[PDB]
Amino acid sequence: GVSKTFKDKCASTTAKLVQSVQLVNISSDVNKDSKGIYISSSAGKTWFIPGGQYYPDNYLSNEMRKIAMAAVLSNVRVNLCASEAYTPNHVWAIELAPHHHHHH
Amino acid sequence: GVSKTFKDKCASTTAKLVQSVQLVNISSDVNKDSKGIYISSSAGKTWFIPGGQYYPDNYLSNEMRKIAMAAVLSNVRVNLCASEAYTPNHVWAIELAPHHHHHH
Amino acid sequence: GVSKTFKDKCASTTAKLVQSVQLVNISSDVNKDSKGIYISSSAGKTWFIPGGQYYPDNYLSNEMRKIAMAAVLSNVRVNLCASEAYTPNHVWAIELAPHHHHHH
Amino acid sequence: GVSKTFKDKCASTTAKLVQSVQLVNISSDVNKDSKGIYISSSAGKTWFIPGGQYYPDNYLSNEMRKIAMAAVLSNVRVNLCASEAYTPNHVWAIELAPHHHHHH
Amino acid sequence: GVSKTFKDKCASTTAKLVQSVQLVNISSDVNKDSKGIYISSSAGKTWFIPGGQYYPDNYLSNEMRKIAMAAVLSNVRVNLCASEAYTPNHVWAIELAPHHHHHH
Ligand code: NA
Ligand code: NA
Ligand code: NA
Ligand code: NA
Ligand code: NA
Ligand code: NA
Ligand code: NA
Repeated sequence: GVSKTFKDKCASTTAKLVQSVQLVNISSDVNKDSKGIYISSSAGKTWFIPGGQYYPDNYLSNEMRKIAMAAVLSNVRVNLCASEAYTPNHVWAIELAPHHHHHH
Repeated sequence: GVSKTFKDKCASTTAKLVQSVQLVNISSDVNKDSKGIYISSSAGKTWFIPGGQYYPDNYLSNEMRKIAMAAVLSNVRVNLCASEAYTPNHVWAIELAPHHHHHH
Repeated sequence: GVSKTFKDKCASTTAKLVQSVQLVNISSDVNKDSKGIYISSSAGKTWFIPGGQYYPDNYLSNEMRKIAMAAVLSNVRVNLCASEAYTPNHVWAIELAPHHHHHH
Repeated sequence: GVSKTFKDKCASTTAKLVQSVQLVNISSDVNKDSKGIYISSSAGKTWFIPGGQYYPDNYLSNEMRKIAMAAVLSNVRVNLCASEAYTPNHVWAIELAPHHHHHH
Repeated sequence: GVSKTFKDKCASTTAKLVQSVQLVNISSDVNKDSKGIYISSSAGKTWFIPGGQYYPDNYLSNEMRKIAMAAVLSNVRVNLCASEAYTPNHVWAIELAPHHHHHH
């Protein structure tokens, strides 16, 4: 599910929260004017994951990519904080969100 | 389980030992004023994992993130050494702690 | 499957889209005259994955290698954007494309 | 099992060979006076894995940590070359040693 | 299996092709005079994987280590291009070679 901390951080930004997304594609592109990391949902929505050249965005963007990659490979849900101001929309946070059953 | 060495190292500091935590969320955030790595337990407690720009904190923080990520993805327990001087609490050490059966 | 965004990006380049490729070999070569990363399909086609020394090609090429590697290890499909202007053909984008069942 | 080359390399040093260790904990610690990577066996023995700032110890220590981490996550045996000049003992080599059956 | 391109590249060098090797040990060593990455087969043969300090050998040697590690951990075959001018033999290329059934 979604952590309260993740919801609170997305509420402090213009980016929109997207809950319980199943990612089915991750791509890396080095073509001259289309460079970057793209992810797509089961519903056919695409996002761009921005990179980072300087501390701390360098390690943080690398962790965003690791999470997106594991979600596609392991078929595990994520929550996103995404800016609609771009095409495709830009991921500014990602949360790995394995679905756990609570039987009580 | 928890290693004696992990308990001894947390006992050498003002940070508190937290044993047998199941992590269910890991997040990476590059939003302007919420940047960082966050983890949440099955109980709804959140910690922040500090980064490292300089040797040795750079590789050590990278190993803390790898441990936290594998714990969420594989549903494996961790032990934490966490400072309560922060909100959220800061992880200063993490131990991967797969539950092993001993039948004797 | 293939994302619309991946097809749109390949349509913006001289590179050709190859859909639903099963990779069965990945290699790393440090021989003087054959240096680089090679991938081969079940059909016996080979591509070269270019490296990157400078941001952003450094992280993007690293993610292309991670995707190709996971595809071979997990026997999971990819989509490629490949330039025929080279021997072997050069990968300029790769998309991890696990086959999902839709029963509706 | 243990490779001949691993035993020969440990025999070339003051460090002691430890065969068929099951690791059950790995930890990364960024506390002021306990910084480092620690690993613990099923028997309750602990070692320290030294870091490396400069080529080649930087990549070699990184591979030592990857091996120890995989061993704990996958419950796979290692062999160690450890210096007893330190408490805890310092790992100067580690070998991933998955147990294979030979029925002949 | 072995890709035609991998055989053709090894045939253009002094190094010898070794097909369908099962690796059962990978080691990382930081001892003064034994430093490096070693891999050993089920047959008891050992190779050394050379490191790389400068682009492109730095990323290519890192991918050779990733391939060898996955082969040991997942019990998956590799093909090697190895120089017999060294003892142990030096790997100049490695190909991940998961065994596929072809029922036709
Ligand atoms: Na918001
Ligand atoms: Na948009
Ligand atoms: Na303490
Ligand atoms: Na095209
Ligand atoms: Na071509
Ligand atoms: Na010795
Ligand atoms: Na040859």
